[PDB]
Formats: sequence, structure tokens, C-alpha cells
Amino acid sequence: VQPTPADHFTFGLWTVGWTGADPFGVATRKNLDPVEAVHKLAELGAYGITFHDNDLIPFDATEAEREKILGDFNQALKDTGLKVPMVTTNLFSHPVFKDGGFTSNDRSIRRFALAKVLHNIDLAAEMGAETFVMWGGREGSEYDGSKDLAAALDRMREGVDTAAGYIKDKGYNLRIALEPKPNEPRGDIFLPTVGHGLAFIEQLEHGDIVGLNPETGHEQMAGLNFTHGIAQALWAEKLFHIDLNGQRGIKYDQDLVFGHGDLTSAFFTVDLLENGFPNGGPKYTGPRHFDYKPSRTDGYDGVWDSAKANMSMYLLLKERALAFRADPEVQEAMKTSGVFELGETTLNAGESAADLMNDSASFAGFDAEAAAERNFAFIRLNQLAIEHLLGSR
Amino acid sequence: VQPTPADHFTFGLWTVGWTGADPFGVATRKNLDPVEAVHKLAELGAYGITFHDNDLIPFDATEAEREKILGDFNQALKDTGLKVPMVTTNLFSHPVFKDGGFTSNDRSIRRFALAKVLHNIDLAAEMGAETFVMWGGREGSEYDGSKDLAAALDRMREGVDTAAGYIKDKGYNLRIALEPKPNEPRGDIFLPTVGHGLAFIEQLEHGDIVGLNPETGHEQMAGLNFTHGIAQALWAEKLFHIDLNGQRGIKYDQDLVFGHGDLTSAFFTVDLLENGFPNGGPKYTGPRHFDYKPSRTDGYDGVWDSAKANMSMYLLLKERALAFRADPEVQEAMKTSGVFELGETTLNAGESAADLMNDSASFAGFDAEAAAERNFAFIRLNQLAIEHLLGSR
Amino acid sequence: VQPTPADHFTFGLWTVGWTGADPFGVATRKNLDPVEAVHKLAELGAYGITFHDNDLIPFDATEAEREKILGDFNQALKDTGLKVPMVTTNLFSHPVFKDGGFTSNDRSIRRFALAKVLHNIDLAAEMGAETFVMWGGREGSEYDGSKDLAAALDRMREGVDTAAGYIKDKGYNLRIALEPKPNEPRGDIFLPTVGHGLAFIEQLEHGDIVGLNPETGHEQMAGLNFTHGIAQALWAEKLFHIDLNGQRGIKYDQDLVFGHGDLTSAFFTVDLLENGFPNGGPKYTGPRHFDYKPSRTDGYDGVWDSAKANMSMYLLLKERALAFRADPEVQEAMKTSGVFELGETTLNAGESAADLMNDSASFAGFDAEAAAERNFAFIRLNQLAIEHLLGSR
Amino acid sequence: VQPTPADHFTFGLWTVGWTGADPFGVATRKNLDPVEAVHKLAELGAYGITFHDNDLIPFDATEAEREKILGDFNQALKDTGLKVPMVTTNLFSHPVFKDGGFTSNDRSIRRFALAKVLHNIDLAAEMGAETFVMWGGREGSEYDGSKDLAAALDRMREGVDTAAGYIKDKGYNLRIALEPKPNEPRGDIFLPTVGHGLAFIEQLEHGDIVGLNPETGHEQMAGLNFTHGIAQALWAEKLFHIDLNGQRGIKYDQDLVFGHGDLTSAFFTVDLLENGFPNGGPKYTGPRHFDYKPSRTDGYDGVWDSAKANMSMYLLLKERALAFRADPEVQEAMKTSGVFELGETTLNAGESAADLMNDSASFAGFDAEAAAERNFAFIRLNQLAIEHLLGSR
Ligand SMILES: [Mn+2]
Ligand SMILES: [Mn+2]
Ligand SMILES: [Mn+2]
Ligand SMILES: [Mn+2]
Ligand SMILES: [Mn+2]
Ligand SMILES: [Mn+2]
Ligand SMILES: [Mn+2]
Ligand SMILES: [Mn+2]
Repeated sequence: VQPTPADHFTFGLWTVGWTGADPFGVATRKNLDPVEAVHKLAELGAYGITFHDNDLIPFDATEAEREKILGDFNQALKDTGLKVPMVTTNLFSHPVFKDGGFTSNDRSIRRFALAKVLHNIDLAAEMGAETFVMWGGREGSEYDGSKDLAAALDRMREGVDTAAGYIKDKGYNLRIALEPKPNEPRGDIFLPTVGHGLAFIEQLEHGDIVGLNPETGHEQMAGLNFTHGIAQALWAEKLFHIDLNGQRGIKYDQDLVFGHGDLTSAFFTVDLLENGFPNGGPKYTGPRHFDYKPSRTDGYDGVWDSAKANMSMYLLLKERALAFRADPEVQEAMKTSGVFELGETTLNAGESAADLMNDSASFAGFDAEAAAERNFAFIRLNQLAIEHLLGSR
Repeated sequence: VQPTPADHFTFGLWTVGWTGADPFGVATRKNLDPVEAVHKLAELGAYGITFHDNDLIPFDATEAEREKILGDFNQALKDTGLKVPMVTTNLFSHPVFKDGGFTSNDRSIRRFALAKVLHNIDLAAEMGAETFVMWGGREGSEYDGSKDLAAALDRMREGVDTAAGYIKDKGYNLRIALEPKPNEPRGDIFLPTVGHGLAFIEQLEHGDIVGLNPETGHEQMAGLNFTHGIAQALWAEKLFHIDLNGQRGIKYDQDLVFGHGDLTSAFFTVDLLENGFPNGGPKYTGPRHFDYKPSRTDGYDGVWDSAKANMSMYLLLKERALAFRADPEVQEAMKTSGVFELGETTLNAGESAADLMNDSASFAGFDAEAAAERNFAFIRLNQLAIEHLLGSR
Repeated sequence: VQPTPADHFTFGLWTVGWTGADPFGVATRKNLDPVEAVHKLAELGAYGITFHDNDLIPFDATEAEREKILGDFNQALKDTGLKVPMVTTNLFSHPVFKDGGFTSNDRSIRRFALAKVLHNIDLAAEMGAETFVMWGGREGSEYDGSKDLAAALDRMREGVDTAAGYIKDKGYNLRIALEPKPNEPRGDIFLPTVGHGLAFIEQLEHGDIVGLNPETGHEQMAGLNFTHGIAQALWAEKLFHIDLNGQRGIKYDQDLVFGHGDLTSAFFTVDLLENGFPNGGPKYTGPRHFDYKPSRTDGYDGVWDSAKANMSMYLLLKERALAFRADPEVQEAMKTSGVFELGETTLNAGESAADLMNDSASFAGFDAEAAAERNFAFIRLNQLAIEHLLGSR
Repeated sequence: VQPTPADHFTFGLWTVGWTGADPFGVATRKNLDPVEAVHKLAELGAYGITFHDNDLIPFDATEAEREKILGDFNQALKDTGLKVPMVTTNLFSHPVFKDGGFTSNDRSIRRFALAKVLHNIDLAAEMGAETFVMWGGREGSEYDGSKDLAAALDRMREGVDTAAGYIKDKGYNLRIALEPKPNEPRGDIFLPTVGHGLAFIEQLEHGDIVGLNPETGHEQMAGLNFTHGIAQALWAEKLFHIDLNGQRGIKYDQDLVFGHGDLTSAFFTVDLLENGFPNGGPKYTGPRHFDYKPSRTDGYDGVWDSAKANMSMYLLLKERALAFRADPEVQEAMKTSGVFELGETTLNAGESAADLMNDSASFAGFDAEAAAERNFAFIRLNQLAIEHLLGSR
């Protein structure tokens, strides 16, 4: 263990600051001061802090209040050395955003939400953030006839392209990252998975500066393989930021510590972030952000306990993931299974679809029954990863 | 009821021909002859029939067997008037495809699978099919370390772009449609949802002729809103074909009749296919294909019963969906809820991000607390759709 | 369809009183005065109202306040004629209840919780309720080492048997109804399904007055069939109360209007409540209670609309379900599928095990392959049901 | 970690004998000779073998054939010393069983099924098994009107009580173990979870010799916590046998190696099997049986590897789980979180309901807000568990 600032562990203000109100109860913790949040995070080993506009500045704050709050906030950053790598907007708590922000059926709410985002783009740039996250938590419905589904996507595109266009126009060194979620708070959220988010960016005018912010728990709420999904984001060159946490199953968004959900998936998530791909390719080099919530049953000792535990978890998995790939029996197990063979092109250099046209050598004289005997040995390969994870090897 | 060929009800050979072997048992029905399948379908009102290569021609058939089978097959088509709108390949039953076709770790299997597809592209063109479907049922894994996830997508791209390139090269009037599935038979299938499939096409060299073939049951196995997902496919101009069936929940692929799963979702699926969008936009005009399986407990009377029931179900939902949108109280309910208001651009013609920059009129002097009082009346709107569906209105 | 007090539709105070606060946002509606809840529901057709101690009487209420409130509420009830058939305790909203009431790790909290329940049994008795519901929403854990699981069930048992002992002792006409929920707010809730609730009752010293209160959306949060789950409850004669609502898949507890979730499942629950079992058996006679939440997007006109939609939905389903069983065609199809043959005992009167093994016709010379030919025609009976549901018959 | 017969690892014949046929494909492995299964497992460390009547003796086997096979199998057993601790019946693969065995709609099938079970009780008794498992995989429906649900449970009861009657009558040392499964092959299976299995047993005339056989992946197919579900089974003293495997979410029954699914859940099951309850209580003493399937991608070297991986996984988890509870730090954290306080009865010796309501300290003057301040520190106890699991402690 022992996290240091080069690890790039970033935490949201709303994570440690989450006081415990869930849908069946009131907060169980006293509010956490932001200056206090910054000091504690810096002392634990964090590299940066992120926030939602209304996490720092009340929705109601006056210009005088806004400047007082930013001054103490900015002094704390200064005193500690924490960076502010990502900033986001709250388009979900105020009753006004009850049918959404960008895709609200009410046109005046659409403008209001877009206006709130544009101003937040100015604060992001002022803080030195490199990523602007968008979580469209109220964009969706409970009922299928509540929306014109083509119009909802046109309205989503207008919002995202106006904000991008504005970044480009002002020359901020900022990228937008959309954060998919399948449901909750809405019955169905638009762009519910990594796939949907990625396809959607391809339809934008300014897609070049738009990417994703996948969250472990969120793909797991649809039953999807998180490593598979980030792999696809990474492969497309659109993995701009990431939110790490735990989810045990398809149920409400739990936001547990990273590693306190699906442990084997978390191991393979850390191998992809740290080690990248077996055959070489793209690498994710941004910050490792923890979007979780300290369990409501625990007091403030639990809150600082949970923040350290996320970092701990990631460094213990990282250590076993480095030893796993380094292991000569694993490397040989991988060669047997065809992990490196998958890296070879199917077609020979210069071969055409008519040339191969299945060639036979690859079609007519192929022994399918003999090729089928191959022992891929995937089970033995999986056993090697579990033993490495368990600290056994 | 009373389906007629202008309805464009197409059925797969494997649907009525499915004999009942599941994972816990043997077939409960005698094999169904293809010529017999064509006569029965034509007499029930179908417009066309689709098949997988090995549905008609055994994997082992000789050239002499292949031409005998196509001759009787082609005569039946002739005798009845059925079209052959879609053709697909079996890259999943033979033991050789145990780690996949296009993304097999074994390079020689990759070539073999690609060769089988290329030849099948020639048969598709020969049958007059306009769509070539690809269901990558064995592309995936049980274990996360079994594959190099960037390489698996590169290998998937190579296969799809070689087949497209070949279509283009031969001038066939054919489009490729990928069919997403989240799991089963693999623990995790690559391109598991509509979103993933749509993003993936954006990375291809020949994406222009590649689109999707969403299946009701398959998005519902991830817990997703099927209407939401096809809306997104339609909005992107990539809804090339569709597979309609029933699924009750997240479990194994049931392939029940259309309407025998999530009934309210099926109603809204039929409103989108038939009515399109409230404010106007794109429309799906291809065939309505039924990819289901007659319950194993039923004999052949059940098989012809189930085929008619799919058509019946779609025409009863169609009828209630036309009456629902035509209803002046529904139209007024929609106007109250802001369904048409969602269709208006957020920004005024000529307004810039700095102009609006939230304007206030839309930011600073906005009454958020007053805009929040609005009664969207989505519940009353949902009640109007259920009453129309129930035949009450 | 107009509900009458005779229909026995009950509503909770917390249902139409739900203010809109969820985990991602604040209330969107003003608090509801209890007096008005009562009067409004009385004009809609309700038979009665139900409450949680703290929905009516604030946690911190002084004695003068409590008497006032009860005077006001008892007044409204006398004015309108509304019955109060069920009363329940709030053991989940105050921070003290973060680890549970009955199964909290802290013993003083366990005692407070039980004291809190006993006093509420007195109130329930004063109010004329017949049923006392226990929903243990905070009983469970997020993590597997947090609880000694055998001790969690002894503690659960000790509180439920103490409550029941007290009823018996006091001579009150109250029966306890346990209400299962698999998750939310806890990660895992003790006694998560109807099955676990029924099992637990059998280990109770006073299980004769302890039964179930199954909720539609709760069983669907684990993907079970609600109609099968309440059928087991009935069969064991333990179906004391029922909570009707709607859920649209495995996710957060939506609490949508009855019939606004899984529609065909809603139709079959109503057929079971209304027609009982095809071969005869016990019948459910209690209140038809709705525990739903008016979507937060809707203002007060939506609240009364939603309340009304519950009773409308139920009556429309009832009309269809009665027409379904009354149909000669449906009866014939039920005979053919063996719905009535299931009711015939398998053995012959006084036929023992030995006699069966020894009957040659039954085993040794049974023609398995011939028997397997029966066409159960379950698809066609299902189609008939849906056709009645859609009112096309 | 080397398994010894003392470990009591049992395997089914159908497990390592699984040939690879799934719903989308044919077998990828040759059939396994039973003699070799037995010898191979004996050399790996197995304690015993288990089978389904038809895994060993073909459905259609003549008497000479059956005797031969039994002679061969009994030979191998004498040679190796393998015990046969559990025997079960195949009521799901032949087409006659399409609607179930015990709850088939057809009465002659119900009789055949019961005859088939009785004869298998004789064999089981001859083989020395202590447990007779019933997995009712075809008992259920795809559609809600297919069954009279109260009659489905009477028929279920009649077959299980007849089987148990027969055991008692014959003086056999056999106990019946019911095995739940929520779905697959049927859309909905009767008695879907541990909870429903335990509830049903209580309605049986001979429920004293009828208990449960929970399977890890089965409880996870409904998203329940396996460790909670077997804890209820134990608490009721009804945990007669257990099936260990792995499942990676809500989907088809994967039957992966124990520990190859949800890893932290596997660790806590092992802690419960090995350490029992923190405060004491009953302990599970039967066989540790694995009901898994070697992935079809793997040849025979993979089959024995997978068999071995099950015992390895279990022993490695056991080592960690024992080190976990033996740790002073872990014991201290368990004390602080109230794991031992849960074991203290809530009331005082001879304290009644009345006395509790009346104790002022407990209710009237209880300081709720003070009590709510306790830091349960469940996150830190969870972190300690994972750290032991990862062998970093
Ligand atoms: Mn989240
Ligand atoms: Mn997030
Ligand atoms: Mn399917
Ligand atoms: Mn399909
Ligand atoms: Mn609920
Ligand atoms: Mn309820
Ligand atoms: Mn299984
Ligand atoms: Mn099993």
C-alpha cells in the first residue's frame, strides 16, 4: 500500500461528503466542510478532488457567497497541492430537473439546464480541470409514451454540441465525458450503457472532444462485463475518465468501495488499466477516480476508512496483477490458450476476400473435426489468475 | 387479424423447425421438412422465409446434395411466392466454433469462419436477400483473461469489413445487420447490446453498408428498454432488420411469441414501427421477422398455432396502437405532457452559446421554483395507453 | 368501472402522501394533510386507509400534539366512513435504525424498536385494524461479515414472537403479516422473498397468527413470478394481506401503479384473487391494498389520477379475467392442456408406494415414447388469455 | 493444498462427464466411461461420486445391460474405495418429462415419474448413499395459465411424501434433499429459492426426513446471497447437502468451478461451512459436492484440471477463512461492530412484553439521537475480510 500523488487517485466531494440520506431514511452524518475535505484527502495520499457545482456552491448562493466559498476553496487547494482534474454539474437534485435537464419536455427548463452547464464550463476552465463530466441522471422516463424518443436524442445532441462548440470557441483545454447509467433515478435513462454512449458521440458535430466516463456499478446494473465495456471504450480511443466503485448485483446503485463488489472483475479492471492489452495497443493514462459512498451505518472514522480502503484495494489488486502477468507459467498458459494468436491478422498480407474466398487450406479441404479437438485450456488459465489474486502464487 | 403478404411477416426456418432440444433435454418434435415449412408459411399469410446456411444444407452435404436441396427449395419458393429477404450463417453449432468464428483464438478457425461467410454471401445474393445477418453467438468468453479484448475487436472488424468489401466488390444489393446478445451461449458476448453494436459499426472501413438486427429478448436479457434501444438504432439510420419475440425477464433466451413476454413494451414497440415518432422523423419500413421458438411441451398443432399467434399479436397490437394515437383525448394528453414541446429546438434560430450563455430570461432571472410546479401528467398519459391496449377506450 | 367501498381498495397515507424525495433529489410536492388524504380517497371510492405510526404522528411529537393529530384523523374517518384495516411501524427512517430495528447489532436499539412496535400494536387495536404489518427494510447487511446470521434470525424471531405474545395476552383481533423485500435500502435484506417469509413463520412459537404481506414489485426485484409466490402463500393459508403496485424489471423499487409494470402478470394475479384456483382451494378475502408512489414528475392532479388509475386498472383486469374463465373456448383449452387433470391425485385410493412400483402399466410396461406425443397446447391457452386481456374477445 | 478423502469432496458423474452440448451446439467431447471417471477422481483426491439413474444406466437399457454396468461400476468403487453418498433421478431429459415428472398435467406421466423415483430409492439404498436429491427442473410453466398452482403443490407433495413414506417403510438410511432453481429449463420453476423449498417441507406429512440441497449458482440466478440462504437452511436444521459451483450474474445456469463466479461470496460460504456462526449454532457436516460443468472449449486435460480447480479453490479459501477468524485484529473489529452483541437476547430473563413497554429507559426516555451516533465500522470489518482473502495479511 501507501498511495502517493503519482498514483492519480482523485475523489469526488460528494463521495466522502455523502451524509446518508437514501430513499428509506435521513442522513446519518453531519455535513462535511469542503476545506476540511481537501485537507483530509491530501493527507491520505489523493492527487486531486472533483465536485459538482452545487457540491461547493449552493443553488441559491449569491455572487458574494460564491466568491467567499471559492476563496476558501482555492486557498485549501493551494495549502495542500490538490489538483481539480474534473468538474461536473448537478442537473438532478432541484425539483426543476424532475423530467431532465437537456431532454426536459419543458423548453424553458432545457435552456435553464444548458445555461447552468455553460457557466460551469467557465468554472471548470478556471479550476484547471481537463475533463468536464456529464451524468444525465434525469434524462429518461418511467413510461414509454412520455417522450418522443427521436426528439429526446436530438435535444441531447443540441445540449452536448452547444457545450463542446463553446469549449472550442473559448479555447478551454477541456474534453466532455458522458456517464452512462441504465436506470435510477428514472425507470429508463437515455444512453444507458457504454455502447449507447459511444454510438451517440458518433452522431455529434463536435464528437472529437466528447468521450466517456464509464462507472463500474453502472454497467453491472445491466449485468454487463465492465472490463469488456471499458476495453471497447479504450479500443475506440474514447476512455477519457473512469469511475471505480463496487456493486454486488443488479439492484439499486450501491457505490461501495472499489473491490467490495465483484472482486474478480475488479482484478481484471486493474490489469487493463495498469497492464493494458496482452498483444499491445492503447493504454488509459488518466486519473483513477473513486465514485463511491461510505456506508450509512458508519460514522466519520468509517468515512476516512473508506477513502483509504479504495486506494488500498486498487494498490493490492495492482500488485497481484503485475505479478500475474510477469509469471512465466501464466505467459505459457496464455500462449497455449491462443491469447497472442488472436493478435495475428486472419488474412495473410496482401490476401483478398476472393484470394482467401475461403482458400482450402481454409474452406473446402479444411478438417473442421480435427481443428475442434484443440484444448483452449481457458479453465486452467482462469485458475492461474484466481491463485495470483488470492496471493497463493 | 388476417395477415396478408403486404404486412411483411417473415419467419426463420429454425423457428418452426426448432425440435425442442434445450440444455436439459432431447427434442420433442420430429424434424420439419423445408419444402413443408415453405408451404405451411405461405398458406398462413407470411411474406417470406429466412434461414441459416446449415438450416437448409447440412454442414457435411456434398455438392450433389447441395444442388438437390436448393432445387426442391427453389421450386417451393416458386410454387408459393415466398421471398427470401434475409439469409444468415451458422457460426455456433459445430464444435469447431467453440471459441467463436471471427474472434476464435485459433487463426485457422478464423479463416475457416470467414470462408464460410463469404460463400454464404454468394448464396444470399443468389436468393435475392437484401439483408445478410451476423449473430456472433460464440464470440466472447466465460473468463476475463481468455482474450486480448483489443485484439478480439480488431479480429471482429477484419471479418465484418472483409465481408462488406466483398459485397461492394461483387455489387450484390446486400447490407450486413449485426445481432447483439449480451450472453448465452458464452458467459459474455462481444457487442452485447444495441449501443455496443452501433458504436462498433462506426470504427469500420465499410460501415455504410453495416447496420443492426436488434432482437426484443436480447436487449431484455440486459434489462434494457427495447423501444428506447430501437429508437436509437432508428435515429442513427441503422435499423436494417428486426427480430420480434417475447422474453419474461433476465434469464435464458426464451424466444416466446411476440407479445407473450413484456406486453406493454411490445405495444410501444408496435407503435414505433407502425406510427414512428410523435413529432415526425425516420420510419422503419423493412420486414417484421419473428425470431421465436415454439414451446417444447406442444406438438406440431402448437407449432402452426405459434406462427399464426405471432402475426395475430402484432395485428391486434397494431390496431390498438393506431386507435391510441388517433384518439383526441390522447393527443391532448400528449400536448399537456410536452411530447410535442420536446420537438422544439432549445436554442432560438441564430442564438449562440454566448447569446443564450444562459440568457436570463433563461439563467440569472429564471424562476426555477415556479418552473418546478408543472404537472407533466405522465401517469395520466400512461393510463390512456394501457386503456387503449386493454381495448377499454 | 367505478370503485365502491365493496371492492375493498385500501391505500396507505405514505402512498398519495409521497412528497417526491428520492436518493438523487428533493421532494417536488408539498406535504399532504392527513385529513385531506382521508376525504379525497373517500370521494374516489376507497374502502380504507393505512399508515405507518410516523406518517401520522411525528417521531418527536409531544403528547398534546399526538392527541390533536389523532382527534383530527379520527374526525375525518367518522365524517367519511373510512375503515383503517392495517397499521405498520416505521423502523427505517430515523438514523437510530441504520442497522435495523429487530436485528440491529446494538441491543438498546433492538429494545427501543420492540417497545416502539408494542405501543403501535395498542394504537392499531384502538384504530380497528385487523392486520399489523412488519416490513423489516433495515434488517440485513451490505457486507457478508457484518452479521452473525443465525443470531440475526433468533433476534428477528424474538421480536416477532414477543409482538404476537402481547397480541394474544391483550386479546386483540390482530394478525401479523410479514413483508418480504430482497434488497433496498440494505444490500441484502433478511427473509427476502415469500418463500423465506413462509419458512421463518414455521420456526415461531406463535406462528398461527403470523402470515404474509407480499408486494408485487418486491417479488419482481428478484425476478420471481408474483402469481406463483402468492399461490404458495394461499396454499399454506398464510396470505393475510397483499400490496399491489407495478415494477418494470430488476432494479430499484419503483412502486408504480398496479398494472403499470408487468401487465400479463397483473392479469394473472387478478385472475387468482378473483377466480381462485381452477380446481378449487382457498380464496383470498382481504383488502386489495396499493403501496405505490405517484411519479415525482406529477403535481397533485396526478396524485389523485394515480390513486384512481390503481382502482381502474384492477377493475378493468377483473372484468377481463371473469370474461376469460366464463368463455367456453377457454374452458375447453384448459381441459385439453390438463389444467383439470392436475387436480386428480396421482395414486388411486388406498394405493401404496409398493402397489405403484409393482403396477406394470405404470412403470415396467409404460409406453414413455407414446406418452410424450401429447400436444399440451399451452401456447394456444396463453394466446386465448392475452386475447381476452386485450379485449379482442 | 492437496485434497484428501477426509475433505469429503464429492463430484457427480454428469459433471466431469458433461460432453459439451448446450442449446446452441453439439458436444465437443467424447462420452466418459464411468469406470474411468471413478478411477480418475480417486487419483485426484475425491471422497466420492454421485449420479443420476440415467447417467449410469441408459433409459432403455435391458436387464442384462443394467447388471453389466452395475458390475463394472461396483468393481471400480471396490478398487478405489470411493463412497456413493448421494443418488438422484433424471426426471427432465426424456420427452415424456416435458411438462414435469411429479407435476406434469398428464396423470399417467406423474405415475411413471413416481415409479421411476421409487425404484431409484432402492438403488440408492443398495449403493450406500445417505442422501436422495430431488431437482424438479421440469416442474413449472412458461405461461401463467398452464397450471392450477394449488394443484401443482398438492401433486408435488403427494410425490415427495410417497417417496419418504416408502423410505420409512423399508427402513432405509436415506434423507431427501430438495434442490431449488428459479428458472431454466422452464420459464418459472416451482419452489424457486431456498426459502420456497423450506416453506414447502413444513406442509409435508413426512417433512422430518425432507431437507434442502441448495446450489450456489441457483440462488445467484435470482440475485440472492447464497451465504444468507444457506444460513436460514442451517438455522432451521435443514441443510442436508450442498452443491458448490460458480455463477457470474443473473443469466443461464453457468455451472462454473466453485470460486470462478462471485469470489467474495465463495469466501463467506466457506467461512460458514468451516467456522460455523460467530456466536455458535449448528454446523454443516455433509459432503462438499461440486455440480459444475468443465467449459466446452476445453478438452479432457481441462476436465481433470477443472475437477482439481474445485478442490484447490475450496482449500485455498478455507486456509484464508481460518486465518481471518484466528486474527486478533479481525476479532476486535467483530466486537466493535456488534457481531457478538447480536447474540445477546433482546429481553432480560423473564422480562415480558408489558415489562419492556413500561421500562422507561428502553422507550420513553431512550435517547434515539445519541444511540444513532454509533460508528458500526462495517466497511473496515469488510476491508479486513478482503485483505485476508487476497492474502495480504
Ligand atoms: Mn453510481
Ligand atoms: Mn459516477
Ligand atoms: Mn434469441
Ligand atoms: Mn435472433
Ligand atoms: Mn416497494
Ligand atoms: Mn409494501
Ligand atoms: Mn446449476
Ligand atoms: Mn445441482
